[PDB]
Amino acid sequence: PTHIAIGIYFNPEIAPAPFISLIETNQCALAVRKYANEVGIPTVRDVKLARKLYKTHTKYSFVDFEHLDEVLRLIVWLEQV
Amino acid sequence: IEILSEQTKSDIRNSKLVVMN
Repeated sequence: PTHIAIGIYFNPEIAPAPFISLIETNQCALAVRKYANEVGIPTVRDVKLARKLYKTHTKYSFVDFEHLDEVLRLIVWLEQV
Repeated sequence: IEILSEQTKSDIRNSKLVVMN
């Protein structure tokens, strides 16, 4: 609710959909963010997507067809740069 | 003081990004 962290993995040889590697909330979410930054994993703020995925998905699952492109757009930007 | 378990740390290390609100 207050704080959300969703980890995203991606490998196109396995499926065209991104894969959710973690879902944490509140204080644990804040620790995920700090560690991610410390170990050089990009942390991207997108408040509506974070909520969406939290409300629709369980951890260790592929993003459903409905939200695939909204998630993939982030990976594509990070690749463009 | 460690907040995260080993498996969560690994999951983070194995991700392309973390999406947050």
